[PDB]
Amino acid sequence: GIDLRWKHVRSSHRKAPKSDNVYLKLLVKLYRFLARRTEAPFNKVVLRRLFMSRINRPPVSLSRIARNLKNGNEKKTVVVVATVTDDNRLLQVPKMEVAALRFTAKARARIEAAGGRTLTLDQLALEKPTGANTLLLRGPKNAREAVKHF
Amino acid sequence: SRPTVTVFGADGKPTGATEVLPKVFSAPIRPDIVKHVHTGMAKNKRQPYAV
Amino acid sequence: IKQLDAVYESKKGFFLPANIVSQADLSRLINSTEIQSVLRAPKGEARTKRAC
Amino acid sequence: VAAKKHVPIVKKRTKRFMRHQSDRFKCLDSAWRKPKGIDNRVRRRFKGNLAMPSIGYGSNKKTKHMMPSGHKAFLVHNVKDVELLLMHNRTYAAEIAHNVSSRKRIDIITRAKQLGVKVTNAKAKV
Amino acid sequence: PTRFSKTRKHRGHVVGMRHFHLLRNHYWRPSINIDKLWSLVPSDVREQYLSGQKKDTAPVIDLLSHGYAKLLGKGRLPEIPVVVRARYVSAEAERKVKEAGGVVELVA
Amino acid sequence: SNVSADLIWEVSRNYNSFLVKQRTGTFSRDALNLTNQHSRKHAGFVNDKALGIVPAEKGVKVIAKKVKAANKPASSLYTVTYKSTARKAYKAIASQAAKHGYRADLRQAAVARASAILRSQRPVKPEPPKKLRGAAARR
RNA sequence: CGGGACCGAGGACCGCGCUCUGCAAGGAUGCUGGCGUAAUGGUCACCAGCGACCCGUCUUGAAACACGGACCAAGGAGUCAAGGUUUUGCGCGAGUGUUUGGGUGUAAAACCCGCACGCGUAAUGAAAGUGAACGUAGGUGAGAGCUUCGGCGCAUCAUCGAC
RNA sequence: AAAGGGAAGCGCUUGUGACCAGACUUGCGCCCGGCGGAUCAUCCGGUGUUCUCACCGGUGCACUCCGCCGGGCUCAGGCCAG
Repeated sequence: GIDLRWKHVRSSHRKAPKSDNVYLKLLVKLYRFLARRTEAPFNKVVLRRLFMSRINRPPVSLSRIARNLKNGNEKKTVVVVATVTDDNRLLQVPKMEVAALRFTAKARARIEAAGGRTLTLDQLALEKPTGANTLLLRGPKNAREAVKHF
Repeated sequence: SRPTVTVFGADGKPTGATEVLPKVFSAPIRPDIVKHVHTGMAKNKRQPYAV
Repeated sequence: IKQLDAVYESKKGFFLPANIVSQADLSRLINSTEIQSVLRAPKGEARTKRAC
Repeated sequence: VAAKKHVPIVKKRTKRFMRHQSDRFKCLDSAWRKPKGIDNRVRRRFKGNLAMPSIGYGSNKKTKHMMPSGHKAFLVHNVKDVELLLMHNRTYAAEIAHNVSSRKRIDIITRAKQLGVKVTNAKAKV
Repeated sequence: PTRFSKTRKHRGHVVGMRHFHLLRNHYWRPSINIDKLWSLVPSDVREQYLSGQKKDTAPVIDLLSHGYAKLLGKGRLPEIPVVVRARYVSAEAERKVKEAGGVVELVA
Repeated sequence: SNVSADLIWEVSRNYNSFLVKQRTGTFSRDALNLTNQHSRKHAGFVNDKALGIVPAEKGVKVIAKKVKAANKPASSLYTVTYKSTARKAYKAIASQAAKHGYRADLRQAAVARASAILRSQRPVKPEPPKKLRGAAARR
């Protein structure tokens, strides 16, 4: 016998989505290829967020995007791996290029009416395969009723 | 332009008429959503039983 | 087939959903020039020789 | 035809795993059940007792599900079923299902002879 | 469904005051902040107002028709004159409407 | 668009009507499936370019998908019957599988399937009589 | 320099090398004999050598005591509803929820409709009541990622302010 | 059919007796000889296709192809062993 006071630890993170969405499976295959064959850390972070559950992908609003588009970020491509929602408190939407997992109808309409562009993540993979000149944004994780109750 | 689809006659031959393909045929194909809705929907005609 | 579009326009509160993937051809995306031109060189083959 | 070349077939254990006390009680089937009593000698693995099944007895992955001829059994119900083995006559052998009639068995055996496919139970219903 | 339950796997191993006759309709006064005020305007005319295609006309917003009784004062307004008809209003909300160039009218 | 070979494979990789699943392997009944095995490489009904070989009365009959007629099933197949020397059949099948980039990964399986069908079309030899063995069977 | 035992995993080539026409160098080949069948192999019954308490329950720390078991077949015990809570998948998203009801129907299905309503979008106080931007929605230290290589800084955390 | 000098039953391993499942029976490739036929190569026309690959009709006049039958040779073949 061998004395092993320490214990080998199995992985405590997701390695695959629990979702059965076929298009998400295709996206996961594409970003597995990109994070294996490139050196860009952007692709690895994107792959990990594609694995995540919905409470780990809180929505990002247009006012949050407009806040982060200030101070030299007006030309960077915004990348969100969750839903982008509309904020009707934001009366003037700036021009922006946003790639998201999905958009709400009003958010897509307001971005296109302001003159920006909405992209899917596979179009993002085509145009920026190394994540150059991008702004990777997350929504508020702890802004949940249960997390308040913790 | 949008794609077209051929109209066939009663003899099985094309009539020369075409129609624009509706946009619903380009909808995403989601078997997980279809399975969830089908599992729910197939129980809606059930009659109750009890001893 | 001519009435189908009006059928789907008349559904209140529903729009035809947007997909999370724009191009479903994964082979076309992966073997496109935009992705292939920036990849690192392969670090191995599909089969690995046994060393010792 | 002869099977594809393979490593020798090794069975780590050929004897079955008999249920404890099924030799003494007729109401107990011999099929294996794990003893769950806290003081059970088979569960505690005292020597001289029945062995318990475990993953260490597992067969070689290269020879799992191989019959001694080197083929893998594939159950067939008709001629179209046996025609699925057209590209696998060196790896798969056809076993005709028990409820297939004698005439259909004759048809299956003739087609499998043409395809060069071994039939495991070719002499039944003759 | 019964086949997914853990039981199947475990087979083989087992102050203040009291208010009598409270009528909630007395205390009905839903509130809306001024940062949501323009969302009550329909989208097309709202877009014309925010762009600047209506320089000689002002919108009149009836909060009671939208189901609100009090205008509260969270947020900021654009520099567009708005007439607001409300049953109640906070001091900050009235101040911000007046700086925007409109007027808060009281209704019942 | 919304439809591709990858999408169809993700839709039908776990179940379809051609699937034959048993303990010793998973097989496919698909006509455009050489080797009759369930995989993306051999799923001819899934793939945009695909080949399939069936026996004829004499020789083989090879079908190939036409990429411009995928929505027209009655005119989607390019069909050639080879009833000639086996070497000529192998040459033409390998040519339509590899010379123009139409599934060069399938040319070994296609030539093998044609050879198997032509071998099965030969007359069968009579088997030797069964030798009786032991004591109870012999007597 | 002899003598003996057990073992032969892998399966085109690629490597490290050497005594370099080649090799003992990233895992056994070559030569030969008998037999080609119950001979090898397997199952069952029995003898032989060695091994081996009767199961379940209960109790305590444990045994022991005690309790149940003549035998076999069939039956036989964590279910359903309402309401919470956390987590997973899905739709829509500052909204969301067609199915009380109405329309319709190939008629207990499916499809369609909307007023009200519920929950959320504002809190706090016993109550009367009042009600959330000084500032690119603040300062400072971190922080993935991006960067024009000067910086910009997500989530989140810590700390000082503001309403 | 068998066992039995105050229990049987069970585990590991031989042996005896009884009873069995497989495997094997030859295949592939060459070199000769004899048959039986021209779905040999090239060219022409049509058709289809992956647009350069095929099929079909004419052309072969037998040192070319395709089967069959006799030999000879190489290789690979079952079980236990030296």
